[PDB]
Amino acid sequence: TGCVASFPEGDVPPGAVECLPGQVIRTKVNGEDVMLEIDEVDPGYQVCWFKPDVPLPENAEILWSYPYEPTAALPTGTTWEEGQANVLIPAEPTPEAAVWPPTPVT
Amino acid sequence: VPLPENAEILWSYPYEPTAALPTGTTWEEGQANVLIPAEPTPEAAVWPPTPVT
Repeated sequence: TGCVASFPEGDVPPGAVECLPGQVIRTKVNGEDVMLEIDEVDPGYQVCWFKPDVPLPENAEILWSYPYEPTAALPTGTTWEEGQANVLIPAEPTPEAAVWPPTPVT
Repeated sequence: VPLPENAEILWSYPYEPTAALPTGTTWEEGQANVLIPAEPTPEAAVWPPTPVT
């Protein structure tokens, strides 16, 4: 529920749950149950989970948000659109197949 | 809380979690019949004037 937002460093809004580097977050992203581990938040900035009860501060950027579904038993989670989050799949370049040298025969 | 079937919402509130001073409701014309008391002011009590010929 709520939203996760990036805002400049300093005083934390009362009610917001800080999400520091090393923080693990169980969520649902595009129907996929996932764990998000925070790694290398940028300097001069910090990230916090803002429940709907908590007002956001100024100069905040909502990285991702959740819908209002209080009656729902199985929540839907989020929907990271193209451009909202840059997910990188590892390239995994299959190197050249190791070939044994054939000896020549005249 | 999910509502049951065959339920009629008499009045509802908006979603305002960040709000400190809530707005409450807005009973539209036809949503609620409020009756003001009529308070019919009866006839002013007049004292009988006696006649004088």
